[PDB]
Amino acid sequence: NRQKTRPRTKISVEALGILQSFIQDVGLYPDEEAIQTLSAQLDLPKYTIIKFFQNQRYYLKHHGKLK
Repeated sequence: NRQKTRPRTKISVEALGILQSFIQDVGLYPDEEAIQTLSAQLDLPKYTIIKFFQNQRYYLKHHGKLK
């Protein structure tokens, strides 16, 4: 008797905030140790990190405008 909310999916809010900052600080080129640490810290799988950075890597390439 209640359907007005759905569980969070595709990286949590806390994970996105830290992940986004990682790119602004470090960049779009993580390492094996970076994923192992981030995956354990953010509590997210390994593939989730590769897809995240990999996807964003095209965002800057394709789209030619920031902000």
